[PDB]
Amino acid sequence: GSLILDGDLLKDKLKLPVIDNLFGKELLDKFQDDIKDKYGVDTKDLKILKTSEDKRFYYVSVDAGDGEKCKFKIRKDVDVPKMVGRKCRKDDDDDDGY
Repeated sequence: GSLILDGDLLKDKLKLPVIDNLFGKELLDKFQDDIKDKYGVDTKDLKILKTSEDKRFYYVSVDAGDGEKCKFKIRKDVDVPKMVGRKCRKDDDDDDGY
């Protein structure tokens, strides 16, 4: 589940640079069940590069250990009660959503 923004009440998101990887580790820790359910991943191994977000989504760039550096796309609870996806694709992406 998400619970990270009940019905999109985003007033205070980020006014800083890259958010602490700890915060992303917390995301991935809480959404671990989703990430593991959907994809089957361990978030404890996930090496966070850049914890951030945009609007109704979180974006946690991590090294998956697989060589891929995916930017976990945690759709906030703005609409869905879970994380929607994960913006992977290191060098050149195309999909806006995921």
